Amino acid sequence: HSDLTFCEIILMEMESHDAAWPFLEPVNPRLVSGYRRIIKNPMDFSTMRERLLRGGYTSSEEFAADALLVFDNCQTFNEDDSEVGKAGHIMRRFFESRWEEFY
Ligand SMILES: Cc1ncccc1N[C@H](C)CS(C)(=O)=O
Repeated sequence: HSDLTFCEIILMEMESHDAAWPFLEPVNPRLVSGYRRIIKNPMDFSTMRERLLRGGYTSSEEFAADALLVFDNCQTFNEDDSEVGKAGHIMRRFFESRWEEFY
């Protein structure tokens, strides 16, 4: 149980983070030229939240893979000095730090 209890804590903390604004909703491929072609597996916090709320995470490791996918996608599509990239680096360091705090 407490495995998925912490996932809720960490997800809510990412959701409310100052740097979370790029990752709150799915990227809109109609607005982001090239996104569909380059990113094979989109992921974002609201999709993780939908999946966490109706039970679809078997372990904490499934949840972490989705979190890391958000930031791997961010680094694949966005330059490191771009505004989305800088936000994603903050969010990625936040997630890894908070996740290791725990396990
Ligand atoms: C996470 C990400 N990655 C690549 C470009 C943009 C983004 N974030 C945007 C906020 C998504 S939007 C609303 O479609 O423009």
